[PDB]
Amino acid sequence: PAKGVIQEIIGVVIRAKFPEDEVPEIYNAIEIPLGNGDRLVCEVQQQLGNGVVKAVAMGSTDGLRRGLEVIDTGRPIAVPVGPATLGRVFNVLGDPIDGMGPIGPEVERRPIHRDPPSFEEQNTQAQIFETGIKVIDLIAPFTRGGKTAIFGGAGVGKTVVIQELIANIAKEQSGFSVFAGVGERSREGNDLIHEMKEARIDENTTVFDKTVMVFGQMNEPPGARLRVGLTALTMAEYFRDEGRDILLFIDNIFRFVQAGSEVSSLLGRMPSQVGYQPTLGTEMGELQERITSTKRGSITSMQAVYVPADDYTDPAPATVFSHLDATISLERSIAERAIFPAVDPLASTSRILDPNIVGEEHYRVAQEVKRVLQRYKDLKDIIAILGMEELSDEDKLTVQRARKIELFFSQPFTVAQQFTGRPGKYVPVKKTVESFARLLNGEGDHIPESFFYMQGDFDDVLAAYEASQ
Amino acid sequence: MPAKGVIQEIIGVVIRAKFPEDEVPEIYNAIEIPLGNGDRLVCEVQQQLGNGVVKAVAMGSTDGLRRGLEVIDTGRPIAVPVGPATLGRVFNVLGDPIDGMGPIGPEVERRPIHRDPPSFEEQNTQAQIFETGIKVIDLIAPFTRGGKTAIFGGAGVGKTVVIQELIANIAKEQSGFSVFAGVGERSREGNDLIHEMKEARIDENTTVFDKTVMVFGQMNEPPGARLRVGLTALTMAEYFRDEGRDILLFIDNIFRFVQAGSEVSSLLGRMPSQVGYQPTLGTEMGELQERITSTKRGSITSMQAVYVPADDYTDPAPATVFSHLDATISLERSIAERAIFPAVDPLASTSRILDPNIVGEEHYRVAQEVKRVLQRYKDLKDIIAILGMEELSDEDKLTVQRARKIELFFSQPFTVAQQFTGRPGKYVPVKKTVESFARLLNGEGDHIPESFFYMQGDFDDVLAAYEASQK
Amino acid sequence: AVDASVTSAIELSAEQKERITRELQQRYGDVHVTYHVDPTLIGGLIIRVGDQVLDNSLRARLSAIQRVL
Amino acid sequence: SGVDLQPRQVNVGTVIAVGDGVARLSGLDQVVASEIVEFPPKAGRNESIYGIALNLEQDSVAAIILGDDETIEEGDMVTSTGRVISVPVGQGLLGRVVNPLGQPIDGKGPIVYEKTRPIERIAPGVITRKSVDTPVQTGIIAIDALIPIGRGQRELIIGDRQTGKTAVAIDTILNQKGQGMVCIYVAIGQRRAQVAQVVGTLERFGAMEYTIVVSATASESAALQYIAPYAGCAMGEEIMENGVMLNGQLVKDALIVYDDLSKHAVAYRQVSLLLRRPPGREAYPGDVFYLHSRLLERAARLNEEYGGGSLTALPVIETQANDVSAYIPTNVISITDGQIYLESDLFNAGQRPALNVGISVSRVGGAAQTRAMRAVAGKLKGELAQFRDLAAFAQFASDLDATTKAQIERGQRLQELLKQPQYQPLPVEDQVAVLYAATNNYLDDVPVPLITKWRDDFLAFLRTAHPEVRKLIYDNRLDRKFPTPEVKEALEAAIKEFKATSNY
Amino acid sequence: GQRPALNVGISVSRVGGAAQTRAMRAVAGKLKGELAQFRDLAAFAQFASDLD
Amino acid sequence: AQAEQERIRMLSEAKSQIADLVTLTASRVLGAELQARGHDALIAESLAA
Amino acid sequence: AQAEQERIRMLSEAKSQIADLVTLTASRVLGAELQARGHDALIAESLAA
Ligand SMILES: Nc1ncnc2c1ncn2[C@@H]1O[C@H](COP(=O)(O)OP(=O)(O)OP(=O)(O)O)[C@@H](O)[C@H]1O
Ligand SMILES: Nc1ncnc2c1ncn2[C@@H]1O[C@H](COP(=O)(O)OP(=O)(O)O)[C@@H](O)[C@H]1O
Ligand SMILES: Nc1ncnc2c1ncn2[C@@H]1O[C@H](COP(=O)(O)OP(=O)(O)O)[C@@H](O)[C@H]1O
Ligand SMILES: [Mg+2]
Ligand SMILES: [Mg+2]
Ligand SMILES: [Mg+2]
Repeated sequence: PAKGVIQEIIGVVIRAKFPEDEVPEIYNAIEIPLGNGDRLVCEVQQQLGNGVVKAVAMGSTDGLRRGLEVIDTGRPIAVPVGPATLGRVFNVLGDPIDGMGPIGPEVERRPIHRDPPSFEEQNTQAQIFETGIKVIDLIAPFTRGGKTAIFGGAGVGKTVVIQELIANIAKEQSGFSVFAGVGERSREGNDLIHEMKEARIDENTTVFDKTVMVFGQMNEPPGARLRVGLTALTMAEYFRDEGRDILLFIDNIFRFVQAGSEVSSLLGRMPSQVGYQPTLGTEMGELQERITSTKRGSITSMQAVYVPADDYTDPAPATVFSHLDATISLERSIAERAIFPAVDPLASTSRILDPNIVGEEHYRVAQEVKRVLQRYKDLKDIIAILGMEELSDEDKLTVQRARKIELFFSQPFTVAQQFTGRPGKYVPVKKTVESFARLLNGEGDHIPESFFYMQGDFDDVLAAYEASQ
Repeated sequence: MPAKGVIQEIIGVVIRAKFPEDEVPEIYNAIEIPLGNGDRLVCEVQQQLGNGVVKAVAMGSTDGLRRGLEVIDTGRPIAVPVGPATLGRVFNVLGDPIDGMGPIGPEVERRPIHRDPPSFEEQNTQAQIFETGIKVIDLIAPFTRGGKTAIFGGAGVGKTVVIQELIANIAKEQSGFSVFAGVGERSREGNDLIHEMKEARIDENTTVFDKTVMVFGQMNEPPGARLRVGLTALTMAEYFRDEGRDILLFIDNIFRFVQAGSEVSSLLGRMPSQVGYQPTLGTEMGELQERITSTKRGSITSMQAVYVPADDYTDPAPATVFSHLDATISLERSIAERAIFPAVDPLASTSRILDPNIVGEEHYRVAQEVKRVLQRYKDLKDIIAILGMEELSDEDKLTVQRARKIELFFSQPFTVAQQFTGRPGKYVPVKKTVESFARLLNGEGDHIPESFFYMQGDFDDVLAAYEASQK
Repeated sequence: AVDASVTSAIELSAEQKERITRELQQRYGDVHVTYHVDPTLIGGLIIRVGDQVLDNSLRARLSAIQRVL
Repeated sequence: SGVDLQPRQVNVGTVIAVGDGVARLSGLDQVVASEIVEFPPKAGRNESIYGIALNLEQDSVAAIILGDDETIEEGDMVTSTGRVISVPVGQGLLGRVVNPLGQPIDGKGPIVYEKTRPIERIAPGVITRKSVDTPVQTGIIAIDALIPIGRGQRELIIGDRQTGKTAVAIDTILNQKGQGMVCIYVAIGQRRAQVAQVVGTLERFGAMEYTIVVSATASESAALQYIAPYAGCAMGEEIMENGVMLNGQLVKDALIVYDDLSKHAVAYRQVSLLLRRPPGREAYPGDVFYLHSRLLERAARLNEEYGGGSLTALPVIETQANDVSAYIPTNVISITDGQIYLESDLFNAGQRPALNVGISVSRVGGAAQTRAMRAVAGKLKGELAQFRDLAAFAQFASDLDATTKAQIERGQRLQELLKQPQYQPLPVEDQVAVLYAATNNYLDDVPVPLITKWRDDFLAFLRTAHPEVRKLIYDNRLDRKFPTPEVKEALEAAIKEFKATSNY
Repeated sequence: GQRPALNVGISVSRVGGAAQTRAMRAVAGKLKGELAQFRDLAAFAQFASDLD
Repeated sequence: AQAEQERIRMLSEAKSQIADLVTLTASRVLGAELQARGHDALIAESLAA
Repeated sequence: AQAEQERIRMLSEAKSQIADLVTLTASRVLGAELQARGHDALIAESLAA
């Protein structure tokens, strides 16, 4: 239907002319036959004039000429939704890539471009979501049905924290999970995430058996990375709308943003700030507002956000920051100091860090830990050149407690046994609060700092110190 | 009506209008767009693009305009009224009275906004000190007659209050008139808090408002209005300069003028300069400042407030004005928070006229010695922060006491500061303030404690307060 | 002229077509007129002269969703 | 059905290019520079999507679309309705969450109204306004004592990404319960869940009896976010000019809070760049200062001739890495009559309101305070300034002398006094009583890490043992000589009695 | 003089630890642990036999 | 109180859906009338404009 | 339960849904003629459900 002709091919952007009365819609999908029986499913973005449209390739577009025919499908990119998508690995277009057979035509296909839930649908109910990580469960607690993100640089442990979260919480879900590997690098993803999700057993069913996986990896051209997040959100919204709880892990939202930036550069838009698209905020709103949990069902989102260089003032993470219920900041300085759960407690916040929601003692302990660390950060310049000896006795005690707290936030992970030769350790939120309260009370002042490195609760530190004696 | 064209394009506050090829408006001409309410929108031409098309800055909302609207060229630049009719009135960039009073009649003289500055041979090199009512301004950074003087500080340091206090002082205790240029004027600072504060009686029935002219290029105005309001006030003051009178001009802010120029240049599609600023920054600043000179006939003497964000004096707005100044008054927030509301820093407040050959030898000696003792105190206060003053001092006690007394004595209650405090204002002549600081510098004030120097006039007021307490 | 169009809901024969074009003597006599069948108008007429449209269609009279909607 | 023969010759154009929410409308002559273009319903579409004809180029109208542009196709007809953007105003907007077009989004039903005010208008004028005299009691002791906000004042709340700007704004809105003020909270670019949480917080404390919410969420078009603050500003103008009945009294005082003008500027930059307008600094359009000022000069305090009403603006700006020298932060700092600086370093150090009093400025000053607060705040400001000066010798220099140690310790007590928990505003009588206790050396014995607790327990004392003292203080908070012997007694007596009965 | 200037503190291998000869990993776990101990004691290598 | 507000919201939604469900009560009737009562040549005379 | 009563009330066509729509169509389409040259069969078949 509505057969047009390719006019221009600039990168992954294809400008195609169509008849005047049969111009494709704004987000319509158009297929280039490409020969060999396999199509290239471009997605329209703009209408330029007398049947002239601009589309994003969603594919290689590296060996196709001008003048090729383009068949307008008349509908946007439709991906399968339902129980048939559980235990399968999909593309940006919803085509399975695993060895299993294709999705049958009887399965409902939904467009990847849907309106976000309205204001009446929003669910503000918040409660603690225990993760087993001390720094996450204390400083920036997770919200069940709330949006949390793990910002970080390049060498910091973003994928390791995502893997540990999956290993800790995906065995007990009371629902389903969706993993959007947007620019995930395809080695630490399906080569590893899918392998470890088929090894974890939940009542004789693997975690992967109740997990949708959609992978717009780094090798893909910008269009696949630009729409794969929306594909995964469309697949998760079906389970959300029917009441099932959803655990959504989107890895490197910044890859989504970067793909959008490259497409906008090829689309001729005028750039903003450091080469970014003018429509950065609206694109971020379009993806992020569909992630929100509603009254029918809840999505507990855990996104990873790459930070270019180490610049947290970059427009992409800055736009991500305001779309979250919990923020975790990973710092290269902490990671280089071998505190590998390198969460910055002063730069990590959470909305449910309230004495009414999480508890009075939890709130008091977290705020006192942050206050001690802020005092340490203020005295860093004093300690750097004068040394510890010039500080007052209270300041010396505060700095020692802060160093012990910094070392104590480090925790051995089950998925990190190859790096640190220690077994994985799970610490409940109550044990985390009690251990940090005991550390702040004065217990452990006689213990040297090195016994707080890569331990569980305070009882593990005490046991190690008594073993050393 | 020399020419009538049609609007071709409306892009924000930029109007492209097509005129007949033999009747194209000039570069700085004013073009009126008649609206369907009996009023008009006056745009200023900026460029002549091709065959009969001119680009103009709106100086108005342009939310009622459509393409093809009639545009009447005025033939000449914006004409603003001049003369006694403008005295005691409040105007805008177009010269239209924005107060509640009636419109200016057609019998008054109207002068174009854009005028060449006085030539080189008309410059009066004779430097003369202009008497301000402020102790620290008189002593540390004296006000030059016919010169351009600036005030630098952060937010809320007291620049606008100081400017209106000089307006009140030089209109009450002196016969000098004043013209005010509210460039980017806040509608709270300009529409109130200066009109009411200029309702201060001069002798019996004339207020400071009746002897001053005000031109408010408000903040909600488009960038062209805020760009040309300074030139409007200059045109209004140049009539009083040409009458032989020594006129006073207060530009309430300079960096807003620079911001308006930058916005106008960005909207016109000019190539950006430096950090996104206008390429004609120096030329625009020179065009504004070079009309404020002392001539043989009269003299425009100006004070211009400049707000430095944080402590950045290298920003284009204060950097482009430094070349045009004869004196700088550096306001500090630290001094303001110490209840010294005229928060002038005696250090880092320079003046070209502070020379013994101009202000006299006694003035120069007193100012230099006051700066020296304050500089010594700048280190001695640190020294006494840990080692108490009574512990050890080789004349350090005396110089610390004198420096504290003089830095409190720099504080002066303002006439316009009665709302903030309630203390009645004080005016000190330039002779009395230097005499008082000379008297306080060497003895004669060592017995009076540092509480009677807080808000006083000359040293006689400090004495009268002391022997009023000891009754 | 070139943009002049007449659009009803029912299909038109030559008689009412020329009757409609006769009415356009108000603008340019026998104006160059194009007709479109457009059965979704639910009665009425749409007259586009230059860049102006008179929307006499009953769908426009019902203003799409009723004022109560 | 009410049609007057329908003879209107509406001007029409055709969409020749629709892109990222921007449509080129081809020949649409005699269109005003900010009209609403209709985009009438077509095949497969039963609704009209309105747009703002911003860019009137030659033989081309570029209009930004207030909604989804996916259903707008090339060749679609558009009609230039003569109306500019207007929003419903009046009593019926109270307690309703609406979009910038005025349509309700809380699902509670249609908005009952009879007046529509245009979102764009000139500021009230020059002779129209009056000096700011009546305070806006935010309930935060630091703001109400050191950076006061008055009715008709534009007070910027500027800070980092998570420092308490929305918390300060919400606490200020909550404190205006019986103060006879209508609050408006414009959410620009905020996520819809955050707006829902804010509305839930306002409903929990009953603040929605007098609050209007005008939210343009991040998923909505940049055209909606662009007109997001101007709508709501129209409602505040109607409240300050015509008045609105509230608790049996005609309130003409409004408090509008633009929760993100940084996001508003981002949306306007997106609009301008999609319209291919020339960029300025940081890719922002040239008229981005003219934008916010046009929004912020409409917050006035009219004199008794024009009604006596007032509109108070509380802009909120988010800085990146505390860079207040950026383009939009400098613009809004220049426009506003005062700034509230919030620091994450102070926020993490226990200073929960995170007020950076050293650089925060209120240009209105004492005129925006009650006379009791003016009496009890001058010494507080001076002592805090002295503490900020000689706080360098407080980390490791411990000997000093008696005077420096006393000044440091008094500053520490006063700073600990300013810490406040969230959603716990203090009445003005409580604040002036606490500040009188602190500034008259009545707290010199109670140690620092109890001061806040002391304050709370003191207020509890004044709420149980001596309510008549609070009533007496509140009754004569406006006299020039506030510490009268009637009020100085039974307050010093109350402080002494509380210090005697409570061990501290 | 450490010509193969491997920064053992920050140089990592996300994979390939399992792709190692068991002999090499068996004899290199102790090497990595003791190099970590040496790096920990590097800050304490400024005392005149105060730690022994 | 929130439950009462939600009940009022549901009443308003029912009132709006009364008109939304009146789409078939009016559109089909108008179409049938235009097919029968309007018939042909029901274009009146646009003499005003 | 309250909305069920409103839905049942709106389910009746001629009671509160067909009469008002027919009157509005008569007033708008033509010169206030409920039937005019038709609409007799569509009076009861307006909803067609
Ligand atoms: N006085 C306070 N005491 C305790 N917590 C506070 C206080 N003020 C703010 N917070 C904390 O701040 C968070 C609420 O968001 P906040 O008001 O800081 O947003 P913001 O600074 O406007 O920025 P954004 O909306 O971009 O995150 C919660 O975690 C809340 O606990
Ligand atoms: N919890 C941890 N324990 C030990 N090492 C870790 C941990 N987290 C991260 N690392 C180190 O970080 C590297 C993995 O970083 P990764 O998270 O993949 O970076 P990215 O942010 O690009 O995903 C590994 O080589 C590992 O040495
Ligand atoms: N002479 C003065 N006496 C008392 N207060 C003053 C004085 N000058 C300035 N202030 C304080 O400064 C504020 C006005 O500052 P303003 O001059 O408008 O700031 P800026 O210097 O940025 O224009 C007033 O609220 C007042 O409290
Ligand atoms: Mg990764
Ligand atoms: Mg000022
Ligand atoms: Mg916020």
